[PDB]
Amino acid sequence: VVGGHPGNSPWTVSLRNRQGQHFCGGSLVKEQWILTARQCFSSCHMPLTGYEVWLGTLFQNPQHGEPSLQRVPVAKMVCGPSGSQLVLLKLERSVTLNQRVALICLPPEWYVVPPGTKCEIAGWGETKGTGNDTVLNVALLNVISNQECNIKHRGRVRESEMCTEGLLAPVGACEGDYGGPLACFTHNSWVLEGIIIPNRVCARSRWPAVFTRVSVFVDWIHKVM
Amino acid sequence: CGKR
Repeated sequence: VVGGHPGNSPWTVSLRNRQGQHFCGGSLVKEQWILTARQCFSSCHMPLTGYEVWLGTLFQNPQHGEPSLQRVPVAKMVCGPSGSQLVLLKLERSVTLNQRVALICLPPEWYVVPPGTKCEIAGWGETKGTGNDTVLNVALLNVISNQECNIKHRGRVRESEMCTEGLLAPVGACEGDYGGPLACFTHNSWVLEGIIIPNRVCARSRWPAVFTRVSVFVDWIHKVM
Repeated sequence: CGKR
């Protein structure tokens, strides 16, 4: 995350490859289910031998004896509908919920986050020289309407996508942050309204970020789970 | 869900 600061986000998880390395983020939606981005995977039938999800630590590379660290093998991937840019990962085991590891709520089907809503992005991805890129960083964004977004994006943003306000300072989620959550605090709950996806340009001054809009796809998520 |  560029332009952010060290923080905690107990529903954000780290996806780990065969070499034990962080490659993408994810969002804890059920005790054994992680919602993430399709662009984190080479195919929908990717060989996921050796892949795990790590939870409960602020560090990208924690000491393996770390008390709050949970490490769970990936059981399987399920690709979302065409145009969703989503993947669900089932874990080989159900994680244990505590103060460091918490489920984020799913939105109601078709729900539109109102403009001006404040949301948080989080991840262990690149900071482009704006911070320590080996701890969890967070940034606060502000939702804008798709109509307002599509002025600068010239109509490219789909109904299946949502946007946040372009920031004057370079701020946003880039490489290694894909699949993590856009979490919005509304109606007395943190709710997973978006998933971080690749954009044409990342953390670019005055350019609105675009996320996949989770409320469009919640029928599929519930069905799969 | 959704408590921090």
